[PDB]
Amino acid sequence: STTSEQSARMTAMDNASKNASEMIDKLTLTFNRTRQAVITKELIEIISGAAAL
Amino acid sequence: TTGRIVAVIGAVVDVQFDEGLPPILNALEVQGRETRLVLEVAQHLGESTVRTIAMDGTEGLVRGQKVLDSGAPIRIPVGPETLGRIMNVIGEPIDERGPIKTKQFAAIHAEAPEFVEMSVEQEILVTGIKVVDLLAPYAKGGKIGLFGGAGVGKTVLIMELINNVAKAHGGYSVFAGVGERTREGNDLYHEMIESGVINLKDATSKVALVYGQMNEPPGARARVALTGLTVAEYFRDQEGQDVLLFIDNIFRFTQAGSEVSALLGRIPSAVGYQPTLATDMGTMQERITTTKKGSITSVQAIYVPADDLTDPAPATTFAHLDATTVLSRAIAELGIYPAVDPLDSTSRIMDPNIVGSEHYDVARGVQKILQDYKSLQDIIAILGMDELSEEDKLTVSRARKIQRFLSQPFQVAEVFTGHLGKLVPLKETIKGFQQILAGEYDHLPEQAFYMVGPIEEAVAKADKLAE
Amino acid sequence: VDLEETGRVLSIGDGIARVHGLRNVQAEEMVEFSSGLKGMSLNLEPDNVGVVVFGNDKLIKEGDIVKRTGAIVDVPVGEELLGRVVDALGNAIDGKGPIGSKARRRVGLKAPGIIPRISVREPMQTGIKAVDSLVPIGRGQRELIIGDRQTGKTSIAIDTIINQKRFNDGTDEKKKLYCIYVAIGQKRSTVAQLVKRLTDADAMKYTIVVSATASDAAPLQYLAPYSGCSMGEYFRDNGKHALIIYDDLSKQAVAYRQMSLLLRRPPGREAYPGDVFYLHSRLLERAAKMNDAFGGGSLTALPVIETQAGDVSAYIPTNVISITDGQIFLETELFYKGIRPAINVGLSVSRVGSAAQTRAMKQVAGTMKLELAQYREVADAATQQLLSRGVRLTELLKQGQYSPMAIEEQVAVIYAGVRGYLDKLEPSKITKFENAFLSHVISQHQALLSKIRTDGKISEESDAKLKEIVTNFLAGF
Amino acid sequence: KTGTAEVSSILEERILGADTSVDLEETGRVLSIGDGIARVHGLRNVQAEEMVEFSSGLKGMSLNLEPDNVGVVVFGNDKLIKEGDIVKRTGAIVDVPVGEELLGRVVDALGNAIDGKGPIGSKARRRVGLKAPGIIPRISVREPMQTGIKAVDSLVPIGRGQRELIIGDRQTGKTSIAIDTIINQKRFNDGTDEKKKLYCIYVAIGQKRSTVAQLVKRLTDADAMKYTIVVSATASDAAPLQYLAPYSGCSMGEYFRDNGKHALIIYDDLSKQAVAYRQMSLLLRRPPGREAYPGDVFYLHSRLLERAAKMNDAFGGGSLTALPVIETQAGDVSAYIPTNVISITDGQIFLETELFYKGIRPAINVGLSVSRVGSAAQTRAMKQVAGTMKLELAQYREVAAFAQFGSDLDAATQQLLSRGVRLTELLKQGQYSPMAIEEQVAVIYAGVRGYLDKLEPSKITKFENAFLSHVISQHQALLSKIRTDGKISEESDAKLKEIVTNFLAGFE
Ligand SMILES: Nc1ncnc2c1ncn2[C@@H]1O[C@H](COP(=O)(O)OP(=O)(O)OP(=O)(O)O)[C@@H](O)[C@H]1O
Ligand SMILES: Nc1ncnc2c1ncn2[C@@H]1O[C@H](COP(=O)(O)OP(=O)(O)OP(=O)(O)O)[C@@H](O)[C@H]1O
Ligand SMILES: Nc1ncnc2c1ncn2[C@@H]1O[C@H](COP(=O)(O)OP(=O)(O)O)[C@@H](O)[C@H]1O
Ligand SMILES: [Mg+2]
Ligand SMILES: [Mg+2]
Repeated sequence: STTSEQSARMTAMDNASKNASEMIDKLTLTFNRTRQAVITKELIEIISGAAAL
Repeated sequence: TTGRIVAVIGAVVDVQFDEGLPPILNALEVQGRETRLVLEVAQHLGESTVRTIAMDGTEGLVRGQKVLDSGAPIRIPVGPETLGRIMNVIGEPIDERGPIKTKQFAAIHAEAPEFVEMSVEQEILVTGIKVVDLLAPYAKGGKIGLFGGAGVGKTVLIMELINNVAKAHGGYSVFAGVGERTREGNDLYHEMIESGVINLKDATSKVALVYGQMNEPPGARARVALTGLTVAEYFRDQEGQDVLLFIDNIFRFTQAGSEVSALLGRIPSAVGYQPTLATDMGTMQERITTTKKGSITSVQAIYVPADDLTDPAPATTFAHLDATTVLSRAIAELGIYPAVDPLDSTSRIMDPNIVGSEHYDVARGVQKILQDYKSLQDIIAILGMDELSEEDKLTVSRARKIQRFLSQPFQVAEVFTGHLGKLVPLKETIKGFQQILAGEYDHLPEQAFYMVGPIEEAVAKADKLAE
Repeated sequence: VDLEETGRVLSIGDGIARVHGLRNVQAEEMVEFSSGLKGMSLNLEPDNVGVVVFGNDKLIKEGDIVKRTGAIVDVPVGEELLGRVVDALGNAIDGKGPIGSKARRRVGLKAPGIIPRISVREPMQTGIKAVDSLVPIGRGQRELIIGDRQTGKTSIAIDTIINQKRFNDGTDEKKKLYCIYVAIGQKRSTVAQLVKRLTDADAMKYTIVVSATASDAAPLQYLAPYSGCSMGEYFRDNGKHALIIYDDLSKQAVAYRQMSLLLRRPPGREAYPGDVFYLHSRLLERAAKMNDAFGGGSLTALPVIETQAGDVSAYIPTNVISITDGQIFLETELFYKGIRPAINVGLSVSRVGSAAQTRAMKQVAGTMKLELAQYREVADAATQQLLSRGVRLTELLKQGQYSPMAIEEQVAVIYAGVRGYLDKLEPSKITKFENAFLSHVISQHQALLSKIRTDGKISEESDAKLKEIVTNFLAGF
Repeated sequence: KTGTAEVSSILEERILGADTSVDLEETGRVLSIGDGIARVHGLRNVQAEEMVEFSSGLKGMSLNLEPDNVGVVVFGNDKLIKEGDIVKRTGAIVDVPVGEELLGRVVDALGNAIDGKGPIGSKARRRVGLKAPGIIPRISVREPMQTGIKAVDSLVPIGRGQRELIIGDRQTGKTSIAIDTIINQKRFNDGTDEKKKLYCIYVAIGQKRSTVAQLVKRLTDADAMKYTIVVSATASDAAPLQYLAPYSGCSMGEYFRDNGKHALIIYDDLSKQAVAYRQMSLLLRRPPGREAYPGDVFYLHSRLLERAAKMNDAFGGGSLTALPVIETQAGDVSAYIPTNVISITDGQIFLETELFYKGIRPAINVGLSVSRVGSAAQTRAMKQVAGTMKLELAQYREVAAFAQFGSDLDAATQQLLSRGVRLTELLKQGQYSPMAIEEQVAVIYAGVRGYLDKLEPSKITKFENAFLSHVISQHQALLSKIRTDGKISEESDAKLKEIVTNFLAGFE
């Protein structure tokens, strides 16, 4: 039982790490999109304020 | 024609021409200046006024200073006498070795070759480097992106490419440094002098440097890539040969363009870049092509902001790249040189229709075996080497031999490796890797493949170290 | 100086000249500058005129003389353009002589209304097994090709163009398709190589190529799609069929964003103006399918979009997905893995072409689609069978490059695959079997394929003979 | 359209021919004044960035020369300036005094003493806006700039003529790195070796006056003012002074560089000079860019930092090291000014708050820190020990995740964890207690040869101290040999071996 349990824990941790890696990839893509969008939004606010004087 | 400076806002200068206006992109020289100041026209505001971006510090200018219209855009001295000479964006030498004497001058604002001045067939540029020529061949007249760029061999690789291209095909090269650190610029000058690609005595240089310093106004760092293109276009058209053009860095090209656009008073685009980002890049990258006379193969060092591959700068540059090289810190650790990531490197012409079926099959087999070894390394780390089969230990051995064989000794690094540099032709590389994949050399030791030229050198090394 | 039919450039800069004069210039009219360029007069203002220059602003100077041509922006159209490359204004750039066209069409002409059109009823054959069986494209449809950098979209377009030769070499005037290829913001090297590839496949004699490569000013990249769409509307309104391939429609959006920002317009989301949706819908609404009271012609459209990192829910991809009649999602993961064409049949759909599919292909591809759909959900006994069959089909739909297939060969191959003849063949050898089987049927049994093509269905006798052929060949393999 | 000089007063003057009695070439009349920006009519013969002087005794820098008017930025409160005032040319671009007469003096951005110790000697003057050297005058960075900090000198070496960058968050230790670097140079300045003396300049942009006063007290306590200049541009100072102070410091250091001596300039903090320039640009109605910063803000810092050079012997051989400090907000090294200055400089000392509280002070985060100069800026002995230390630390950083588990892992990983923990406890340093290079090399040599694999990690900080005091007292000949020689000779290696073993033989 202990041998099989340790094998299963190794497999489960490997799969969990793989899933966390896929989720990290997706969230990194989302974070980059959001960061660029925030830069653009702040810059457009500044531009509109400057041109609206 | 003579005008007057009417306004000076930062690096932007508004001039007034009572007689006749210069066309856009012309170069104007400010009279009454201790050091040559050149202004590039960018707008026609009306009322005979033009707005110009300054190529040098505008401090000390007065409203009324006379400005003389040259009549043509920035014209630089191009020819065979620029080889081994550093010169800034406006063509003035900055290496203090006297004037760049030439009988030719070229305007830096030219147009891409017309649709009929274009090679219709792809080609391959043989650089004499195993990894580059096998896993990511460099298309002739195609942009190559080069990643990494920190203590991994970027400069030594650039120098080796210069040497091989000037030795195999005999073409010269240009090194346009866009926004170049002065410390690193001087260091590079001296490294080139040491390795021999520049010769201050006998005039047998193989590279012409063009430095856009990092402390020049934004209007100068934005145009040095064009000066480099002009120096290389001379060799392509006039000398009718294949040139190399190293642009280090291209992200700094985009940054300088963005700063100039902001200074002129233009609304920024998506991430605060110039609204003309795509065209600003395209006008330059479209002059690096294979005309029917010669060709220019460019090598951009590329920086990815925030490690974001979708940022408008690399998202726009990657649209132009025809290949990719990825120097990796993780491979210089292993002592492999050049530390080119065999798997992350990419090429558009790695296609059986272009590079031929045998080259394509060898490259695909090498990539597959390297991926297999990479996958197996996890099993080795976790379950221990014992767990492998006999049809997997063999692949591990073959992949280690291939990794060793992909390393090479450079001619411009004989003071780092104690060996003598090798310029491996293409057929030698393909045959060597085909033989290693076939298994013909499974009996040799792995270290017999480390840092050798063609496969026959591996055989000789095995004989010399076993006997 | 005549201040009615002529003006003087007040201020050049940004690629938007301000002219003073032209008191009788119509909105959206084309004017000609002294140097040789041409421009379009957007902003008829009280005191000046805002002309966007279709070229490089370097050539224009303050003081230059602008002369109105007297006609709205239009391009030369006709049969005379087939086999020629042309810039965004219809001026030839392949140096084979003057274009010499008799008819001129406006680029801003409006799309046909609701009554002229009719449902899509004819198939547009692409010679790509995945596209023709799983996401069929009819004639008059607008099928977006959306993907990433280097995933094989231009390959789909060029395979379609090269495949149309079976019909453009025959005699049936109702099947000939005249292709148009618009290249926007795209390396000129690529356009030249593509034109050579077409010339080598004898596919230029019925193809127009409009070029707005990356070295061309933003207004030309903005205006190239409309020039191409007018060149195709000529055939559409004359009872002939056309196929226009905008490539890409994201480079056009970038060019239009440049144009708008330089005009100081309020940037919106991702700095794109508010007109981008209108910019593209104005264009893709012209790919209609006229009814027999208007000629019966058609104009297919295959816009191409390059997503960024696989983001399909971006702004411009979603606009063009809200404009078009389907999708062909090319997945980068699949492409790098080895599946090519990398069409992600899960997310790729065809709104309209399903009814236009050919019966012979329709019956076989129905069961192919069911089998692939079942396999998609399981990736014991039934599960193992589904995995095996799905892998067989997936390796069956891999295809070469620049080697389009006639519908009959696709029918034969997919029939062999879906009827379980390959259920024993090792999954790796499916491609080898496919290439050998195609040669076999293309050499000896031309009668069967010809009968399938003519009858337009897999009749029971055709079914039996095909069964015999495939089983015998599989025995001898 | 409209101009700012079309006000009815100017037109009134010009209609009735009253514009000929006013000298509009060397004098001007303020049209507008607000938020520290004056718009002046006249001054037709005024140069860009020239200094004008208002009637009320104030100064200003004329930045925006437009067709109608001149945009002057006032060097102080605009309370004293009123519309209609008279502004006179000074004739000269802004310059500052320079020389050894500044050493030990606190000055403001314009070279005026503010410590109340009397006038400032000031034999020579120098323009703040002077172009940096070129490709040719410089030569590669070879000499070391002894920081006195074990981490910085071992794993992030700083040469002379290099532009490092102390980038970190708020309250992590950046000013402490700077002050320890300044204080460690006393052992060289006191001595007689004339090519090791380093003169220090501390530019304090945007800090409150109490901070600078405490800093000056700290330097005086350590007797490290006699070779230090401090240039204060505190928060109450007008934006132009905060903008200029880095350039005044850089010119006061370029003086030392041009005359064969060596200088160290610590622009602390550059992210506040950027803010001051942003203010000036926005109030001059210049087109903003990302984060509202002007377009030429990369130019502002590049033309400043590219004056840190290592002249060659044909020019004097002097040098000017630069240590710009930047405060990142959360960890964002991808922001605008952090990005610019990371792309301008030659390395970076990246400080942490996770490491600061985990007990690793100074919080230099190796792995993110880098020095593109590297071993070229190290002594032979420091090279010898630091190569192994860096290799071992790199090995330790990729198995530090297991540090919690540690046990139930192979012996190699256990050894890596143990050696890494010992080395990290070794790189810990006090505050304002720099160490000579011989001391550092002795300590790191003891650490990296395994002679601490027996001591418990909690006791390494006490070992280091006791062992260092031992060697410093009993064994001066060996330390002097290592120092003057510069390398570890085989006999010196044996002496270090025996010393470390004998002291460790009984430590308890
Ligand atoms: N069916 C296929 N089989 C094998 N290889 C293919 C196939 N289709 C495309 N490729 C490969 O993909 C590469 C890029 O193809 P393609 O130009 O069609 O993609 P793209 O999206 O048009 O590229 P870009 O986005 O750069 O214009 C080609 O070099 C080709 O070798
Ligand atoms: N190596 C060290 N050992 C012990 N204390 C330290 C060390 N380094 C810094 N400190 C302490 O941490 C506190 C903050 O340090 P310091 O002010 O130098 O960082 P800082 O980033 O300059 O702060 P700020 O940037 O907000 O001015 C100080 O009180 C200092 O005494
Ligand atoms: N072929 C090679 N043989 C030996 N050493 C090499 C080789 N290529 C790179 N290196 C090593 O890489 C280091 C960095 O070199 P270089 O690329 O010139 O600096 P940078 O990467 O900063 O441009 C050098 O110290 C050199 O020893
Ligand atoms: Mg394409
Ligand atoms: Mg501080």
